[PDB]
Formats: sequence, structure tokens, C-alpha cells
Amino acid sequence: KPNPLQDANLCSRVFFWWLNPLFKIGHKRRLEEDDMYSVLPEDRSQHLGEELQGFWDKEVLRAENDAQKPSLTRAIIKCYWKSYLVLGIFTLIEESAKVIQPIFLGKIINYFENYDPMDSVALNTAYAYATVLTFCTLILAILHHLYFYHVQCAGMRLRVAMCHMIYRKALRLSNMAMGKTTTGQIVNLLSNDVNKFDQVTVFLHFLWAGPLQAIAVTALLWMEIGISCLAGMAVLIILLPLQSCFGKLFSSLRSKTATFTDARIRTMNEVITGIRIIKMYAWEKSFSNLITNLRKKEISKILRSSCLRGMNLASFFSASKIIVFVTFTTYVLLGSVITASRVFVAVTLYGAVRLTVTLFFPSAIERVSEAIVSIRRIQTFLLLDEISQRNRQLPSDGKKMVHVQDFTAFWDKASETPTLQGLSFTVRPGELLAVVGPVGAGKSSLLSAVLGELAPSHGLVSVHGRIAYVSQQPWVFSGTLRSNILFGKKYEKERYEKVIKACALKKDLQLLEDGDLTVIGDRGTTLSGGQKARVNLARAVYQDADIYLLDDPLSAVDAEVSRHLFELCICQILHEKITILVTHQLQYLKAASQILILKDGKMVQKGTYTEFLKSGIDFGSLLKKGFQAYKNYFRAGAHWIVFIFLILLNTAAQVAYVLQDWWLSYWANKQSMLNTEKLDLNWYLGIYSGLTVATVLFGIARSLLVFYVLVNSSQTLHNKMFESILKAPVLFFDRNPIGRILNRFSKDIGHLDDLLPLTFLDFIQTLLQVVGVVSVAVAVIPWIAIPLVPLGIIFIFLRRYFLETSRDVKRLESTTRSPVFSHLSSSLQGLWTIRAYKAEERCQELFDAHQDLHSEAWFLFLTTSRWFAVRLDAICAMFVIIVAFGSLILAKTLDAGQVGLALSYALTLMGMFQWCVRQSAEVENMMISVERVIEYTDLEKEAPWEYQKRPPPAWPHEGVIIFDNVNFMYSPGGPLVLKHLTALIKSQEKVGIVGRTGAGKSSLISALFRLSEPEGKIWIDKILTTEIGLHDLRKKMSIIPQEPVLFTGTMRKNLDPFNEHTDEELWNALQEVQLKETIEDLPGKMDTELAESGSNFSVGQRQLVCLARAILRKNQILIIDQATANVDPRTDELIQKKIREKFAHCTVLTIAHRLNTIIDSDKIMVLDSGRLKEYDEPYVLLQNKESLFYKMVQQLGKAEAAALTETAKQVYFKRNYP
Ligand SMILES: Nc1ncnc2c1ncn2[C@@H]1O[C@H](COP(=O)(O)OP(=O)(O)OP(=O)(O)O)[C@@H](O)[C@H]1O
Ligand SMILES: Nc1ncnc2c1ncn2[C@@H]1O[C@H](COP(=O)(O)OP(=O)(O)OP(=O)(O)O)[C@@H](O)[C@H]1O
Ligand SMILES: O=c1[nH]cc(F)c(=O)[nH]1
Ligand SMILES: [Mg+2]
Ligand SMILES: [Mg+2]
Repeated sequence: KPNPLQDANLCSRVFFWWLNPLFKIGHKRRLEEDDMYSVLPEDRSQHLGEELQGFWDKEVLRAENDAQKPSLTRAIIKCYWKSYLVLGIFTLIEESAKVIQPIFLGKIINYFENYDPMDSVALNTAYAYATVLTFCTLILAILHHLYFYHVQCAGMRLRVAMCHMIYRKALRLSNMAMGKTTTGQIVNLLSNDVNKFDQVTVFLHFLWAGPLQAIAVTALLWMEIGISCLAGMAVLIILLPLQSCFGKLFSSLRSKTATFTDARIRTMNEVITGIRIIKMYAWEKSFSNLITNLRKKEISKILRSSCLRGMNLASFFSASKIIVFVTFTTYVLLGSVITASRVFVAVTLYGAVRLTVTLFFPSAIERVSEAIVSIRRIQTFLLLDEISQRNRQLPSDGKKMVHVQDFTAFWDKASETPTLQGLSFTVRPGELLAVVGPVGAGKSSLLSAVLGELAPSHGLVSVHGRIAYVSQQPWVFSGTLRSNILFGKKYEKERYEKVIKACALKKDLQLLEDGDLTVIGDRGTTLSGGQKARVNLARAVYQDADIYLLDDPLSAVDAEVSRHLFELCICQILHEKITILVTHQLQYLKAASQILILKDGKMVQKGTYTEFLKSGIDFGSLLKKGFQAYKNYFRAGAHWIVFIFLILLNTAAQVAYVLQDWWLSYWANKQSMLNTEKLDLNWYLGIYSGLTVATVLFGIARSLLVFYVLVNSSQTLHNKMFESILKAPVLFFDRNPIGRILNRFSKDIGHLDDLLPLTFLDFIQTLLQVVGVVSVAVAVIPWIAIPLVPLGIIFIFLRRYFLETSRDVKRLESTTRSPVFSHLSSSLQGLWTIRAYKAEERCQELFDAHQDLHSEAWFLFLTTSRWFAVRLDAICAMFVIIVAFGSLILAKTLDAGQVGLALSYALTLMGMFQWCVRQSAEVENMMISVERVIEYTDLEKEAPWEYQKRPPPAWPHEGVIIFDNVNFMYSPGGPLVLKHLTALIKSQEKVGIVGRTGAGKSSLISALFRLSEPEGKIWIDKILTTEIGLHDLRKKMSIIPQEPVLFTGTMRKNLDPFNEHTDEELWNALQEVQLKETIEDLPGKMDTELAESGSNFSVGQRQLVCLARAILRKNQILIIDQATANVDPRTDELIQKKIREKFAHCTVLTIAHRLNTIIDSDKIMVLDSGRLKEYDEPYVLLQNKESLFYKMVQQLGKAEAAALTETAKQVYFKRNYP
């Protein structure tokens, strides 16, 4: 991958010519890492990191010498100033040209108003001034982009060096430092804060260019016009504190609305998660009411924020007109006269100085402040303590011995109890030493202390040679499994075969698709704990070390793999090297050569297994303690009348803005065509003031109207799509994951609320300004129309060409920015294992490779943007030059003011055109959010909540249930879960459900509740179920679900959301719940707000609340879903006794995984994969030995079978023969 920047002439380099092959490839097909362009060797991360290491270490040596604090800022400056000053020189000369251009404009105009048809020397001077103006425009619009690239490349180099520094420091930090900090912040700053370096460098050079430019412009204007320069500069400067005040107010309002935004996101996540339960309880009306209220409360604040944003933007639009109006009002009232030169000189100078002062200086100052904060945080992290080096790399002469004497170490020095006390043990190669103790006694602490990560407070420790160690928690860095096993060591086929046959990993190889080359992501999401432990053991054994340390490696695996691993990896292999192992399994201690008992940090007994057996101490005892999107989006706002009014207001404001300078030109022309008689100042000043105030008012009104319409459209879209999704069937929510359905609630709507209105308004404003300037340029000289068509077609083709390649780069960089973060996270998580081996330069090298790839993506992203910018500026400069030369060529018929207006607007098209193009690209890129929202607008709807045929309020009188050829089906074109159910359910009877967790169980509940449209005929009290509205059906059929889930809020709403009960009834029912005393201790008597899903409550309390809601809704027909899964037997017997003592007159359908709760049931469905097999009394069912219910009973055993038979028979005799 050669870098063409190596072979690039300066003429080609300035024009960015070398990117032509890459852009041709991007047009032909897509982009990928293969098409990537390798970075310059100087741009590599390793060299920058080495330089920054040298400089930072030098300054910290200086700081230690001088007895003072260090300075990352000082190090960075002393590293980069010598190579950053030349770009400052270049920006100085560029700004000199930028400020000298209007003087040449004034000279050319000065030629115009003194026209002489027969003169030639004046025309030659005019051409000379025009061509030096061409030089000025070309140098402003050509070399500026190369300077910008070099500035941003210096910033990128700085960011890369800082990242390499922070990773290198993180990989070599101490245990106390890790305890103080966390893996979250340490990746958070590297992901967010360091990115300020790629933005601060861009505006940095304007700190020393702003005031100098302002002073130069002020001096020029003081020379040109007179006293009005002070007034103009004062008005322009007063804008800045106003900008700061609006920024502060907007930030405060955004912080105020953030809490409402977070509350809405949290509650909508909650309803999405608990959507099956909320659908089965028919509280979606209350939830929709709450969401609507919160949405209105949020929309008020965001409407205020949008209004403030629009006011700020309109004030920006009218600032230049206000400044020039004040300046010229002072100019005329002082007693001076108006010509056609000074007018446009002042206008252009104001444009330039206003742009610099308002758009660059404050952004530069705030980015510098943010970068200083970033450097302060980075140095705060960097000055953290470091692990003391041990025995350098390897000076020892092998010394294959391990010894520990009088060892007492502290995990923390502040604690009073040493973790381990007075360790004394030595081990030799070929010894199978082991340690056994209670969980948490410090065996892992002993292992780590041997690893050297624990500072020896007392005694001596001597371990020599490279060490292989396995952590208790499995760790695998993301990548190919072969790479994880190899650890970076060279590949040996026979060794890999021996390891793979010894570790019994062939099963994992054949299970995984790629086998040995399978890709594993973060935290081993593609594998299991046992597989990860086996992988770690395989890596350790392949390392082929001398001292082996294992921390409970066989705990999270089965017996066969554990015995195979232990035997055929130690008993015939590790009997020659140093082996220290800790196990919670006592079976393997027979083969252990040495065994130690450790508890309370002190040794108890060390010896052989037979010696411990003779001692009589029990180890076990010790172990136990497009366009249509635009059309719909704009229609959702308001009717087209408001749209045409808005476009008319846009046109009126733009025409007034142009007419202000046109009136200046007309005033200059009329003054020139004179002669004493004096022009009536009142008329012209009044018309000028009227035009200026019209511009300001129309801009304000336009911005407010645009924001109002867009915000109203967003609100209407959100309401419509939420109302649509709330009525969506459960199939949509089963198919779409929770994260996917919440993404368009938390992100797309957010963008539609706070970014699309402003961005669209800014784009339309810039487009109107550009089209107005071009219209002026055409109107002044009608002949400029001819080149305009080729210019436009060339621009359109260029935009398409650049956009067909920019998207690929912008997505490739985003994709490539994640692996560095993943690598940092995984390496930090496995830091103990990483430092156990001497190998860390390899980890540094892979980090360097990932950083190089990310920097390569950044480099291409920079170069493509610079190429597009230079092409656009070339076109704009061509326009400027053609306007100027046409004006000079046809000067015999024009006049000074008209020419000046034309050429000044041609001058100011610079930057405006670029901003318009960039904002158009951003808008067409980000429209995808409302595309997703409108896609969510029209999900399919279920049956209407209320039918025309309203059921009688008294139904059900009895509760007879009829199943007639009932077939349930999860989705169309899917398996038939239920097959022709035919049964009758009488009034006030108890029905059980048997079988297995493969018969459907919940399928019947889904059919009755109609989560999905079923097939067949079901009659409830001689009424066909399909003819009852969903709210008129589910409201009168209660259920206690799989997992009870309480909802965020108070108990009052969380029990009776629709509020048809009384406080006395609430307290009474809660008293029979027996949680009344449990709840009458909270800060609120009954209004205490609960945590998420009752985190402070127990599952039994959840079940009690559910049965409370059931008894309060007191419908005849109820269903219970596996009331006990892992609940304590006390709360179990409570819930069964309540359910059997409160529902004597209520029909109940019971489903459960255990027969004891349903052995007393009068009747039972026998279900098998949706097929009804038997239906009779349970004792009659078990009377037949061939019955499947009897087989299920006999599966458990005999004594429980006998008890169930006794209970069923006594129920049968008591009921049938009273
Ligand atoms: N980062 C740490 N800071 C303080 N103490 C620690 C740290 N890591 C481990 N420990 C100590 O290690 C013990 C917890 O280890 P663990 O529960 O894994 O059992 P163990 O007795 O060390 O050995 P084994 O893992 O073999 O069962 C506690 O004594 C705890 O204080
Ligand atoms: N969300 C789902 N989408 C599609 N099929 C499903 C879904 N949930 C379950 N199934 C399938 O439907 C059948 C029965 O579903 P279910 O899991 O309710 O049965 P069960 O185990 O007998 O009951 P329970 O869920 O009460 O334990 C099985 O084949 C199961 O794989
Ligand atoms: O010409 C411009 N340059 C930079 C900007 F941010 C902007 O709005 N306009
Ligand atoms: Mg431990
Ligand atoms: Mg199931």
C-alpha cells in the first residue's frame, strides 16, 4: 500500500491532484480497508509516542529537580512549537491578503466613477488592479486548504501521541490505582476527551490573528470613511457579550429540559420492557395519558429553546445590516457625502471583520479552554502511581527455585488485619504443590502475591524465570481463537495438535463455524465460561513455562472434561515443572504431592494426602463456613397555506436584504449625478431605515415561524407514531428487540426535535443568500448568464462525484474507531494475566496497529474533504474573476455603485457557498431519522378496542368456557402450536394444566387474551369471543403472570391506575394481603414512590400485589401462571392458601410446572404440543396406568406419587361423596 504523498510535486500537492485514482475507485465501487492508503512513516503512532515519552520524561525530571508540579502543557508546547510556528506565518500572510483585498476593490471602483471613454492608461491600471485582485482571491481560495490540512494533521499527530501515551500508562498502573479509578472512566476519557485535540488545533492560530485583524481593519476604515468606524466597531463588539448571554441561557434551558427528556426515556423503556403485562392489564390508556402529559411538558421547554435558537440565528443574519446602517447613518449625519467607493469598501470590511470576530474568536477561545481542561484531566490520570519494577527483565542465572519466608503483605496499608500472615514455603520443579482453604481466605491473594503484584511488607520472596499464570475469572481478548491460544508466540503445528488433543477442545472446534479461527468479540459473547477457562488453560500449557499458577480453573466445568484435563495435562506432563494449584474440588487432592491448609491468612498444616488423612481433619467440613419523506414531513407540520406563506416571507426577507445595498447604490448614483443644491437627506435616510427595520423584522418572523412549524411537525409525528405503536400486535415487539425499538424513541425523535429545525433553517437561509447574490450578479450584467449553466452543471456533477465516495469513508472511520476502545477494555480487564507474562510489547504493538488504522481513516477523511473544498473554492473564485472582468469589459455602459454592489457580493460569495453545500450534505445525511420515524408511523393495528356490539355489563354471569377446534398460531406461515382443542369449562370450577414445558401452556392464555388472532370458535357464556372488544374482554378476565412486575410510581397508581376504588377498600384488601404492616412504615402512607420493578421488594411481595389487584378487580374468571418458581416455601404456602380461600366462587385456570399445587384440582387439561389427550378428574386419570398424567406422576418417584395419589383420592371422595 504505497503512499502517493511520497511522490507528489508541490503543484500537485496544493491542488490535491493525487486523490484522483481513489475517487475513481470510489465512484466505480464501494470502499474497504483493502482500498485504504497507508500513512506516512512519520505519522506512525510508535514514533510520536517515543518522542512524547522522551519530552514528558525530560520535563518531569526537570520538575523533580526544581521541586514543583509538572506540566503536560509545557511538554506539548516544547514539543510542537518549532514545527507549528511556520503555519502561523502562512496564516498571517493569508490574512494580510484577506484584509488587503477591499482596498483593491476601492481602487477599481475609484477607476469606475471617474470614467473617461477615450482614455487608455486608466483602463490599463484598472486591468492591473483586477488581475492583482485575481491573485488575492486565488491565494485566499487555493493555498488556504493546504494550510488547513497541515493544521489538522498536526492536531491528528498530537491526538495519536496522547492516545499512545495514555494506553502505555494504563497498561502499567498499580492495584491501588485500579481500585481508586475504574475501567469505565479510563476508556471514557480516551473515547471522548482526547478528541478535543482534533478541534482545538483548527482555530488555535486565530488567537493571535483576531485582534491584529481587527486593528488593521479599524485602521483602514479610520483612513477611509472617518469617525463612523468607531460606531461600527462598537456595534459589532457589543454582539459578543450578547452571544455569550444567549449561549448561557440556552445551556441553562437545555439542562432544565434534560430531566424531562430522561424521565420520558426511562418510562417509555419501562413500558416497552413490560409490554406483555401492560397489554394484559389494559392500563395502556393510563400509560398513554402519562406519556402525553410528559411529552407536553417537554415540548413547552423545547419550544422555548427553539425560539431562542431562532432569535439568535436571525440576529446573526441581521447583524451586518444593522452595523452598516448605524455606520452610514453616522456618516451622513456628520455632514459628509456618499460616493460609490467608500460605501462598498466599508461593507466588505465589515463583512470580513464580523465573520472573523464572531465565527472564529469565541469558538477558538472555548475550544482552547476545553483542550486545557482535557490536558488537565489527562495529566491527572498520568501522574498516577506505577508498579515498582522487579528484577529488571532477566539478570538471574535461571535459579529454578521458588521460596517465600516470613511473608506478610497488605492489600491496603490502612487495614488492621493483614490478608496473609507469615507465609513460609518453598517449591522445586517436579513438585505438585497445592493449597486448600475456605473461600475468600486469600488463596487467590497468595497466588497474586507470588505473581509479585502484592507489595511484600515483611519477609522475602524469591521466584525466578518467566511465569505462566491463569486468573480465576476467564479472560480472552477479542480476535481469532487461534491468536488467543498462540498469545503472539510463533506457531508450531505439532505443539498445537498436542495442546488441542490434551485440552479436549475439538468439541469446541467442531461446534464453532470457523473452528480454530473463530472470531470472538468483547467479554466472550460468542462462547461460554467453561470454554473460556479451557482456552485459558490451553494458552497456559502452550506457553510451556516452568512455574504454573492456577486459580480455580476446574470450578465452572463438568466432571469428564475436568478429569481428562487434570490427568492428561498434569499427571503425565506437569510432574517435571513447578506447579502451584488451588482447587475447591477435593477429589484431585489424592494425586497432589503437597497440600497446604490456609485460613485467616495463616498456614494450618502442610503435608501429603495420607498425612492429612491420618490427621483426621475433614476438608469438606473446612470448606463450609427521497422526496416523499420531505413531503410527508412538511405536511405533518401544517396545511400548505402556511408553507406558501413561509416561502413568501423567505423571499421578502431576502429581497429586502438585497434592496438595502441596492438603495445604497442608488443613493451613490444620484449623489454622483449632481452639480449649491443639496440632496434631500430625509427621504433617503428614512427609506434606508425602513429597509433595515424591514430586514430585521422579517428575519425574526421568518426564523420564529420556521422553528414553530418544524417543532409542531415533530410533535405531531411523535404523537401519531406513539399512538400507532401502542396498538401494535405483540408479534412486532417479539420480532424487534428492545434496543432497536428504543433507539428510534431516544435518538431519532431527539434529532427531529433539536437538530433538524435549526439545520434546515440555516441551510435554507444560506441558500437564499447565495441565490440572492447570484441574482444580483446576473442582474447587474445580463451576459453572465451564459457561463452560469456550465458552472451549475459542473457543480452538480462534482457534488454527486464527491458524495458517492465521502459516505464510504465517513462510515469506514466510524467502524474502525471501535476496535481500539475494545482492545483497551479487554487488555485492561486481563491486566493481571498480561503482566504475569513478561510480554507486553506485543500488546503495545497491536495497539499501535489499531491506532495506525484509525489514523489512516482520519487521514483519508481529511484529504477528501480538502479536495472537495478546493474544488468549490476554485469554482467560486472563477465566478469572482469572471464578474470582475466582465464589469471592466462592459464598463462603458455601467455605473460605479451598481458595479461595486455586484463585485462586493461576488466577493462575499466566498465561504457562504461552502457553508451552504456543507449544510445541504448534513441535512440530506441526517434526514434518515425522520425516515425511520415515518416508517414507524404506520405499523399494523390490532382489532379496535371498542366494537359496535357492546357486551352486557353483567356478563359473565357464570363463566362457561367453550373450546371448539381451537388452533393457535404465533405468526402467519408458522407452526401450528395448538391443534383442535375441544372442551367445556363449567361455572365455579378449578382446572389444572399438566404435561411439560413443550406443550404450549401459555398458548392457551395468549389465545384467550388474543395476543394474536387465533383460529377456531371459542364461546364464553354463549358469546363468541371474536365479537367482544379487547378492552371489553381483557378487563373482565384476570391473570397473575409469569414474573410479577410492579411499575414505577406510587402504590395507588401501580394497583388501581384507573382509580375506581376507595382508600378503605385499598387498605382492607392490602390487609388480607398481610403486607399492610409491611407498607405502613414508608415515608409516605400510601404515596411512596417505588424503585424499578420493585427492586426494594421481593418476588413474593410482587405476587401478593398481583393477587391484590386480582381480588380488587374481582372478575369471575382468573388465570394463574406458575405462581411458584424459586420463591420461599413460606410465601408459597401463603399464596396458595390465599388463592384457595379467597376464590371459592371464582373460576380459575391454573398452569404450573409442579403437580402438588394442582393435585387437588377438580379437572385438568392434558396437553401435549397443543393436542388435548385426556380430560377427567386427576384421580380417575391416574387410575389408568396407561394415562400420560400417571406417567408424569411416576416420573418424579414413588413416595411423592403416593402422596399425590392420596391427596387426589381424598379430594375425590370428599367432593363426589360428601
Ligand atoms: N483487589 C483486591 N483488593 C483487596 N483484596 C482483594 C483484592 N483481590 C482479592 N482480594 C482478597 O482476596 C480474597 C478474595 O478471593 P477469593 O474470593 O477468590 O478467594 P481466595 O481465598 O483468595 O482464593 P480462591 O480464589 O482460590 O478460592 C479476599 O481475602 C479479598 O480481600
Ligand atoms: N415468542 C415466541 N415466538 C415464537 N415461538 C415461540 C415463542 N415463545 C415460545 N414459542 C414456541 O411456542 C411453543 C410453546 O411456547 P411456550 O414457551 O409458551 O410453551 P411451554 O414451554 O409449554 O409453556 P410456558 O411458556 O408456560 O413454559 C414452543 O415450540 C416454543 O418454542
Ligand atoms: O463562511 C462561513 N465559514 C464558517 C462558518 F461556520 C459559517 O457559517 N460560514
Ligand atoms: Mg481467591
Ligand atoms: Mg413455554
